[PDB]
Amino acid sequence: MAKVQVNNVVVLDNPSPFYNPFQFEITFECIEDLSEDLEWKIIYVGSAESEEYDQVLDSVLVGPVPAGRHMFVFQADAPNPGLIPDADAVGVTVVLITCTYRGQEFIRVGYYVNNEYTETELRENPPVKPDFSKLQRNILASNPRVTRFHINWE
Amino acid sequence: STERKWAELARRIRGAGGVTLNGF
Repeated sequence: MAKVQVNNVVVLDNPSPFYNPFQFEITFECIEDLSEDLEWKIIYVGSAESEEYDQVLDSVLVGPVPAGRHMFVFQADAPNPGLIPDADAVGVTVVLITCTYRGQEFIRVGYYVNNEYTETELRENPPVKPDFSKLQRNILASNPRVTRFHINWE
Repeated sequence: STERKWAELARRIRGAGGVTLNGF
């Protein structure tokens, strides 16, 4: 029924400094030929407490995809620290990879992300204002959280 | 971290009205 199947997502350049870009090698299998485009999005959850703090880091149109296995690297620039609340800067958050086909979300790959200081002084005594230039982003690549949604392939 | 924060992050991960599994 579902025209697109997501085979795997490989998290590249992990870990990396907070300001360094996101890298993802995406594999998907096309069961049938699609006449429309497959839109991929990288969404950073700036704050667990509110959807106000979400940042679409990148969005890519892929198509017209013919039947068969396909692969691509999905790169995205780092989130904006000025849009991220202080209380959510250090610790755990979520990055999302979504795919729509005719405005309809059918796949959502989510990762837990660990933003921590590597410096002994900073990790033991974190500042009031987070120093983003010293935070390391460590994605939980071994725990991909995948959600499929029932969509219309008209 | 508190439970409410893990629950909030769980919700963001799964979205709404889908089936969630670890792995592909």
